[PDB]
Amino acid sequence: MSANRRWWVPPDDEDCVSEKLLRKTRESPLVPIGLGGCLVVAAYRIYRLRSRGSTKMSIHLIHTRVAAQACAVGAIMLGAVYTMYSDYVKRMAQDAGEK
Repeated sequence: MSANRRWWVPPDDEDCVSEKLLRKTRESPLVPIGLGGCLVVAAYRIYRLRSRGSTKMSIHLIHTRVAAQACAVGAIMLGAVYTMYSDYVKRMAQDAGEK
């Protein structure tokens, strides 16, 4: 015991897949996992958008807990989701609409 000790600083953009997401995955569909993350995300969304909580002591929105968590998590989750929801497309050559 000295002072936390241990540290790390990856070059990649705050990591991405790696063995982490490698084991994280599984097989289950996104319909479920997604839906859930939708209720959570959306929830957190409507929350931030709306003015609820009843605290009156946070006119910064940065040094929080559930907010910061929703920010980070939300970022990850969302990011992933988006990538998926969008990836849903065939795979490439998205030339929709006719001019």
